[PDB]
Amino acid sequence: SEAAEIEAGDRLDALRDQLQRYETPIIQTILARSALGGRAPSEQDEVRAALSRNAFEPSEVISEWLQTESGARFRSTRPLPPAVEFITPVVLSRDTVLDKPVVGKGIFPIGRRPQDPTNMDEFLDTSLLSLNQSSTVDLASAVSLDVSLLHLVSARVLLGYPIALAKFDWLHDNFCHILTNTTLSKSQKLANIIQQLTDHKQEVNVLSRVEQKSKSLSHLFRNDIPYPPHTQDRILRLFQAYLIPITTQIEAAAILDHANKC
Amino acid sequence: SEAAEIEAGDRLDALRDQLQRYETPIIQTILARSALGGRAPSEQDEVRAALSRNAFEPSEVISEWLQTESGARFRSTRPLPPAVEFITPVVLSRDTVLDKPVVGKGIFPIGRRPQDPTNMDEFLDTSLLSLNQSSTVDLASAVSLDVSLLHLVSARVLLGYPIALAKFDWLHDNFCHILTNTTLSKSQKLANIIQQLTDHKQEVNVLSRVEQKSKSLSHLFRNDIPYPPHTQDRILRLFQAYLIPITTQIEAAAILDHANKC
Amino acid sequence: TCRASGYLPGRSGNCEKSNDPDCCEDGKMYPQYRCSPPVTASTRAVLTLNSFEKGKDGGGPSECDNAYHSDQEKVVALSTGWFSNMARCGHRIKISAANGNSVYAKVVDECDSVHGCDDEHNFEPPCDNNIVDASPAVWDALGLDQNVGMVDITWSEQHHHHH
Amino acid sequence: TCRASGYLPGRSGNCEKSNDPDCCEDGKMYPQYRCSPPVTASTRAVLTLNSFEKGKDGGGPSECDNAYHSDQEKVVALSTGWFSNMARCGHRIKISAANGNSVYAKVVDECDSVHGCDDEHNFEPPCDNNIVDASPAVWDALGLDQNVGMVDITWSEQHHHHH
Repeated sequence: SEAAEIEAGDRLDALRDQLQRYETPIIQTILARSALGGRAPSEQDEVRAALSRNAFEPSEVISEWLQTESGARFRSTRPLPPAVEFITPVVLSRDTVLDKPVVGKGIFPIGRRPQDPTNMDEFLDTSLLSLNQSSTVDLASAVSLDVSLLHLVSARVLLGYPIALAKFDWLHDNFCHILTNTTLSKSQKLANIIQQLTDHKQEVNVLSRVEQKSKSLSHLFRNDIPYPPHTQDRILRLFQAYLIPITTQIEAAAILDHANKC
Repeated sequence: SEAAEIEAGDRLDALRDQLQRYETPIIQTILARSALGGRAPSEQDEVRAALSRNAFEPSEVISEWLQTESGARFRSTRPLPPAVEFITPVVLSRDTVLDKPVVGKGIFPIGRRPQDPTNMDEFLDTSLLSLNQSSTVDLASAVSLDVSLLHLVSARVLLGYPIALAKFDWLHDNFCHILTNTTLSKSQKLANIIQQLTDHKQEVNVLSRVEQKSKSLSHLFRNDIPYPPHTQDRILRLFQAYLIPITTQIEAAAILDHANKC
Repeated sequence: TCRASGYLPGRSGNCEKSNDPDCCEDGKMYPQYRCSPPVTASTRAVLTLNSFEKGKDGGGPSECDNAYHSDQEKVVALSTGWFSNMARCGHRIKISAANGNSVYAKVVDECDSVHGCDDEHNFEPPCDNNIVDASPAVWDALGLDQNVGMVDITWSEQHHHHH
Repeated sequence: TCRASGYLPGRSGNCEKSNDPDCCEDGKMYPQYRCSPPVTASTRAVLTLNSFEKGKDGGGPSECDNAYHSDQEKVVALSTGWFSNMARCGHRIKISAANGNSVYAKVVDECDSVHGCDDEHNFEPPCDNNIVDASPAVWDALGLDQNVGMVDITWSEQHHHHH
């Protein structure tokens, strides 16, 4: 047990650096798309068209797990990439402060409000729709950035599955005292491994850097025209309301799948 | 007819705004791809497959120009977008100082040295080849960003042809005094029109903002993995050695095609 | 009363022992606490020393506000039980030392008593419960010697403010 | 001789005429010079005032060194012809005024005598040829008022002897 627990932790550290690698690209291409200009006519329709004409299937392991019907919740209607349609439950209120310290509650509350779009696809769709219709935007460039963003955010959250398996191997005993307890319902234990999986100090650690990146990398240089309104807040919103919760939700589903290892 | 000359000046300034907004998206997309990680197996093959399966044709006006003699010089082999294969002549020497002031010669000399690649496709291909081969990089995300860059750089330089006719409309007296004089060659006129299209003071104006952007936007945030070696050099090299010269080359060709307008 | 929520297999990683005797010793079980001893009129704790300034490490800012705090600001971090899912963030507590002095300090961070022994925690163990981790201004105001690494104290959230 | 390389249809754009007397008159033909008068032992020119610092509208750095220059630094910009294609960048020139004084200054920029009356210039006409555009330090060293704002001067690039 001793050596396998150490080696799993070594793999978790490597997997979390791959996870952190997706931050800057996601932020980069959001800003690249928003600086490019308005939305092209029928841009959403040509984006599903491009996805269908270039259907990138993922890791066999992941695809193996995506028709796991434990993992098929994170399977999307074609041609959209995985996990971009998964809906997290509304966990915050209408007026919750999102990015500023509140006495007695903290900062960066994770999850969705009533008025937040349901999934990353609706969210990225609402941002695109918030832009003005434009005659001069290049359709090929627009559609391709749009496509690139969809594959980036899907690749990001599904690294939660290898991360979960690495966490399980190292923290075997913690998880199986939950997974064996027959007192608790499956959803009642699902909630418990999720509290076991979440680490809000590191969430603040991550969202802090994401906020700094969304501000530094959206800086206006000499004679640049400004970004569309609220580009910075929507970048942070993507991480704080979708990327963080969907990832650990994938992590949780992967742990439940492995109650056969206790 | 000088209301028309003033009217064209107004759209030249609008066309100039469109051209400058390509800077940030290009620099952002390069940094997104290079922050993602190494190159995927046969992703150079995958990019052409994606271009082939999603062939965006240009606007008709550009399509009509790409099949006449003067415009077909920027026609590329399928499935590459236009102008990414056009080779600029080697105009400066192998030991040229590219990016720091030199007494008696200046700063930011534009053009290709013997050792720089032939065309933007070769250039962006050697940068990709400069990276480690990796087993962890997401192929869909990698390929799509590479695609999105190729459409960005071609859309950028092709705006030279609307810019050219806008300049011609405003400055028709200057260009017609060359386009009618029969003493000279076709090439001898071409050199003359580029001499009148040259504005090195604002190329320095542009390249210096490009330099600042490629440095600020490649800043390393907390615990970030460094970018590959020389990505910041290669960003400015893209503008300084291809984007700027190919654009004025396109807009020179556009003016000669319109010699009957005098 | 309080018991551990779970256990943690230690991992030295690249912990650089010759300068840090506190590294996870690789194959030791480290207890995890989402809990902390009961909060009372004068809750006993171990005062430790820390800087909340930005430096050297990719450490990251404090949890209550997305901020760094200069060593002349009187700020503290509490172990997860006392931190209580940010229920005390921004609160000022009174800290009392055996030398007879007291000071007010703002709760601003968490002393994670669950996570540790991975790359993100310098391969160091979880913080204990029962710890109050304070900036140098708290130690100076209390008249304590910083080279004394840890001292026994009490803390409360009672007011003692009414004139 | 030297003669204009072309002409430029004037445009006013959004230019504020109530604060800018010299904006392009809208439809007026402005001459263009890639040339300059001949350079001799003491070349005649019109001295002009300018600042090469940042900190306003959003103009760019100087053409030769991609940098901004303090008003306290003695720097000049030359008409496109004299500028040739950066052949005099970093060169020092001697400038002589009618009051009998002289000064050296460093060439760092071009006074564009071709482009103008677009948005990139503030809808202002091309520079003349035969212009030496100098920082406030050059004016102070010469002892000129800097409210006359153009003076007749001579300039050289010939060397001097020491002992």
